[PDB]
Amino acid sequence: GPIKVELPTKETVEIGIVDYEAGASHGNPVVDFLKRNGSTLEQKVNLENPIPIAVLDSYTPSTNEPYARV
Amino acid sequence: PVMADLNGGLQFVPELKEFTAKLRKELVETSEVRKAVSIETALEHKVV
Repeated sequence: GPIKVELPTKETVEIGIVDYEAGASHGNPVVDFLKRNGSTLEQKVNLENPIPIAVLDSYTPSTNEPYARV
Repeated sequence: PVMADLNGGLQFVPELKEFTAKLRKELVETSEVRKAVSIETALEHKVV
């Protein structure tokens, strides 16, 4: 996969590749290295507190043939 | 009065402080790089 450098505009551009290829192994040393030395970029960011939206009742139908058909 | 120079020609080395700070960095950098590269090569071998 690509290695990208952050530019001054915070855009990222490709400056090289990761290219690891092993036979018999107990692990991925690339990811082990990046976990220990780098930080994980998480796209998902938790709110301070979860905001309840709804607690909703629903029913499963008496028969599964209608869903089976569509 | 006698003035004895027992300085081993040290005075003829221009910009001595910078010269000593460069020799120190060239040595400490080589030490710390070799430590880090050997620790990571051991951890890679351990994982594989």
